[PDB]
Amino acid sequence: LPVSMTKTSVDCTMYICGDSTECSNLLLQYGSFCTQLKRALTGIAVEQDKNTQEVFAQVKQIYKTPPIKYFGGFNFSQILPDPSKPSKRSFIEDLLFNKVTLFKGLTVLPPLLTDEMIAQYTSALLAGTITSGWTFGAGAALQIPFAMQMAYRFNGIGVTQNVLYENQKLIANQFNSAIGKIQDSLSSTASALGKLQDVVNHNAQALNTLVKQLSSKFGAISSVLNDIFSRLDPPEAEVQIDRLITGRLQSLQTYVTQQLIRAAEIRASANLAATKMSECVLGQSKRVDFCGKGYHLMSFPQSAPHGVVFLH
Amino acid sequence: QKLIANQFNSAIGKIQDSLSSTASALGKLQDVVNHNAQALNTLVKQLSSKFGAISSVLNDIFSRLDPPEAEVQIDRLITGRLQSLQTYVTQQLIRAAEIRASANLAATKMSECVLGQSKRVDFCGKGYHLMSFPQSAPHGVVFLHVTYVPAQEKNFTTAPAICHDGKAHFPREGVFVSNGTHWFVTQRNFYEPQIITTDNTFVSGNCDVVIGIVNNTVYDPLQPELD
Amino acid sequence: KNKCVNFNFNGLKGTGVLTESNKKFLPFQQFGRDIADTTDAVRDPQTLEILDITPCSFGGVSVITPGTNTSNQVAVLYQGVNCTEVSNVFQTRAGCLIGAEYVNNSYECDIPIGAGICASYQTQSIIAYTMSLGAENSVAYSNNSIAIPTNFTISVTTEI
Ligand SMILES: *[C@@H]1O[C@H](CO)[C@@H](O)[C@H](O)[C@H]1NC(C)=O
Ligand SMILES: *[C@@H]1O[C@H](CO)[C@@H](O)[C@H](O)[C@H]1NC(C)=O
Ligand SMILES: *[C@@H]1O[C@H](CO)[C@@H](O)[C@H](O)[C@H]1NC(C)=O
Ligand SMILES: *[C@@H]1O[C@H](CO)[C@@H](O)[C@H](O)[C@H]1NC(C)=O
Ligand SMILES: *[C@@H]1O[C@H](CO)[C@@H](O)[C@H](O)[C@H]1NC(C)=O
Ligand SMILES: *[C@@H]1O[C@H](CO)[C@@H](O)[C@H](O)[C@H]1NC(C)=O
Ligand SMILES: *[C@@H]1O[C@H](CO)[C@@H](O)[C@H](O)[C@H]1NC(C)=O
Ligand SMILES: *[C@@H]1O[C@H](CO)[C@@H](O)[C@H](O)[C@H]1NC(C)=O
Repeated sequence: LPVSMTKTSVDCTMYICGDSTECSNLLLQYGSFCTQLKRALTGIAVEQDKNTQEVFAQVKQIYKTPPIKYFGGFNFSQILPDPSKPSKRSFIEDLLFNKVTLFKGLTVLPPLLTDEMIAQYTSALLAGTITSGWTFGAGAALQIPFAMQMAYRFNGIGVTQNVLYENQKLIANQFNSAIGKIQDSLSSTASALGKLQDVVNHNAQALNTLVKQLSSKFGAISSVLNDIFSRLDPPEAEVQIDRLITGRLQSLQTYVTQQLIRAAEIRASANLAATKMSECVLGQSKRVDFCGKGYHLMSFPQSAPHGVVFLH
Repeated sequence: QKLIANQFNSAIGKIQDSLSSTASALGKLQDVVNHNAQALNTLVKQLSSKFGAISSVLNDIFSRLDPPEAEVQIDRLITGRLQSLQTYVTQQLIRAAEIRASANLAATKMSECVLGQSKRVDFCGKGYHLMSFPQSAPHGVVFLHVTYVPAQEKNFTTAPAICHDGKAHFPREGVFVSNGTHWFVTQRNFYEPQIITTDNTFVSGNCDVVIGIVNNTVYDPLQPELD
Repeated sequence: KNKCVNFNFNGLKGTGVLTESNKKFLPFQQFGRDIADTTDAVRDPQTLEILDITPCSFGGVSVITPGTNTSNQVAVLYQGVNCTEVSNVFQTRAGCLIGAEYVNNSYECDIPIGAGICASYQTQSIIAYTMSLGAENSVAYSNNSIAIPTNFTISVTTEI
């Protein structure tokens, strides 16, 4: 599920004419459009940073993993972070981060919460969903063994607890073989993370269409303004520069408006991601085909550059 | 019940102390009013712009320029103002879709937290949800989500099952806890030690299959009265 | 060279610095254009070697204030500008902040700057810090132990 986007900020003077002296005296009669557009883009920038905090910072206390990593035959080495690599991410998240990768007055603002702090929030949530079950999401963390924690997962879906205690070594071997085949099927698939990529590619397609849009002549003689001021009289070429300025300001506001719809799209997906973090990981959901296809047992979140991955 | 009631009135009584001290606690519904009030004043103050024409007022250019030339600057000001009015409703249409999506979130919350009990952990407030109480607002809704948080925790020695008479024993509700040299049963969310009987346990198969099982007696309540 | 000057090589007037390049251009090329119609390199018409044209240093200026009701000290942040070129100096990933001390005491994020660094009021001077994510609590996990609470508190949480 996608959580956040690229927070962009656009300048006024370098986008329209690119370091010219004529624009600083001519754009001030147009009103306060340059105040209005930066209120919208910085209004996105605090909004999308709020969504990643509403998804990943749901816990208050940072839980640490115990050094004795034995949970009754189960193996969580592929989801707990690696102390050997300096990034402190797991094997899947290193596969997740390497599978997907990524002036004219357009600048890029980096997010506030960096990726190692999202991975530290992912490590705190993975330590909470293993050592405590539902108690870390509803209050203080109570220690509980994982074999009896899965008995709480089994009793909620309607099977009584004697089935797990007779077949614990088969369930522990079935889950470790399943989680080993997850990263094998994820890397072999070519369009498994296409949802995070089309978020990146659409925002990449919006800005390259925006910088190609200045190259259009807008019905005038040329698209560069140095030739317009030199070839014609300044009262004769004032109608040509105002043909370009309203053409580029409409080009920038059309870029602002469709970005406001896409930011409202992913924020609605991020609130969808915020509950799917809460009901699946921090608790147990009795829904049908919500936290994965079938009767929900547990979930494990993983970090992402601009999204979230749940192992339901 | 005397402890639960005074904990409830002390919790609902400190809400007026918390909301009056924190003036930015009700900031979230006021930015809905502040963004609309800033947008209309932006729409009002945009008329002071000339839009590249001779003047910002349109009555004087009808009075100064001739109608062969004056409708050229009028069509510049009309297309500038019609683009100003079309964008203002379009930013309103995106904002009204956000409030309507928040309204259905408010509509499903009172349908699930007020009219009934929701078992989701952080939907009707943080913690184990018991009930909730909505309150009125000028342009929104304020929910008082009553939750259940545990406190005064204590560690105990546990076991998955108990072998007795060559047979395993699994509890119906709760788990087995211990002090050391004794074993009792209690529920999960509360500590209530009880003597282990056949009333709250069930037998299924032998006991040498369960990993880490402890040996203890199970007092049958029909045994000493019949003997 | 290496100064923000106005360049005019048979037309193409603008503002930008001139640096030595490394590519091997074809002899019939006069001025090179980068992606999305920006002039990258114009060769010298006299001495016939090639030089790139890089635009001047620009970026957004963000003024971090704690409010007029508390103090009047501010901190200016140049977004994406290395301030080796144009009183304490702190460089972050988003840009270098001027006017705030960097402390090792990690606290809660009051003013979001970017890249895991926030600012707040000390109380006297504006400070810069890494955001404290929360207190560490290593749960003593054991396969023969359980924690069960003896009492409970009822909390009522508000929502708008
Ligand atoms: C419990 O954990 C300890 C330490 O990890 C281990 O030595 C012991 O064998 C475990 N016992 C069982 C029954 O799993
Ligand atoms: C978990 O998997 C790793 C990798 O194969 C292995 O080295 C380790 O022994 C496994 N641990 C358990 C408890 O199966
Ligand atoms: C149980 O809690 C007490 C009090 O904090 C502590 O002293 C003791 O070491 C704990 N025992 C275990 C086995 O965790
Ligand atoms: C556990 O501690 C001692 C062990 O001798 C026992 O007397 C006591 O009654 C037990 N606790 C409870 C609550 O029964
Ligand atoms: C122009 O003259 C200078 C000095 O005589 C010489 O170095 C340079 O190569 C000449 N350029 C051309 C294109 O002839
Ligand atoms: C400054 O703070 C005081 C005390 O809260 C308050 O009475 C006053 O209105 C504030 N002034 C401004 C301009 O916010
Ligand atoms: C920024 O300037 C410092 C000081 O000269 C320099 O050491 C550093 O390499 C520069 N960083 C970049 C990215 O150019
Ligand atoms: C932070 O720690 C570094 C490394 O010990 C030290 O050089 C620096 O002075 C410290 N800064 C503060 C504000 O204590």
